[PDB]
Order: sequence, then C-alpha cells, then structure tokens
Amino acid sequence: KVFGRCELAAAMKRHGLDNYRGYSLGNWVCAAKFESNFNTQATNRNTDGSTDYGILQINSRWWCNDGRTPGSRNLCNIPCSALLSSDITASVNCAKKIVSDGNGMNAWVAWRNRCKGTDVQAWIRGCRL
Ligand code: NA
Repeated sequence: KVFGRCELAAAMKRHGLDNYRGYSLGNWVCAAKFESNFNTQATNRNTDGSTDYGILQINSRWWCNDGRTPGSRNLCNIPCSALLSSDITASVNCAKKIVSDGNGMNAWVAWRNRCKGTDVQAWIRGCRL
C-alpha cells in the first residue's frame, strides 16, 4: 500500500505516535516520506547483509527476523514480512520500541539528515486531524 500523506498522518495519530517520546506527528510523517516514500512494501539491503523493511525501514539486524540475517536479534518479536503489510500496526508498535532505546529518532538516518531541524509540522498541514 502506498499511503497518502494525510491518510498516514491520521493512522499514525490513531496508533498513538503523536508526541510519542516528545516527537510531534510531523516528525513521523517526514521520516516515513524519506525512508519509504510512504510505501509499505519498501525494502532496502544494508552493507552488512541486513535488510530494512516497510514504511519506516526497520532493520533486520536488531528488530525483526527475516531468516537471512545470521547472528542478528529480533527485538520486536516479529517476522520482517509483517512490516510490509497494508496494516501499519506492527510497524508502529516496533517503531515505539526503537525510539525508546536511547537514541530517539536519530535511529532513522533519513530523519536525522532530512527532517531534524526543519519545519516538520509542514508535513501535516492541510490534514483533518
Ligand atoms: Na533479525
């Protein structure tokens, strides 16, 4: 599923991401835009052999099991394919654990490099939220 901007904002708000650990909703929509272009089916391989999955590009090195990342962890206790679903629940619940791990949203390289320090509220302008 390729989400619309306001559609994703509304679903993220309903799932409790608005101001989660102090990150306003625009931060999450900005992160999703530059991580996956709002596409739940996005995948990208990393140099170490791990793979990033879904709308927030969650990494198999620590967070999910994809059967092809030996020696890795599965801290969200999910198969990585669950993160590609049109239902974003698994992605949001895993993202809540990531952002709580001490580094905040700096865990997402696209957020640090393209969202941090910008007017992130622009990403929800016009939405009925
Ligand atoms: Na893993």
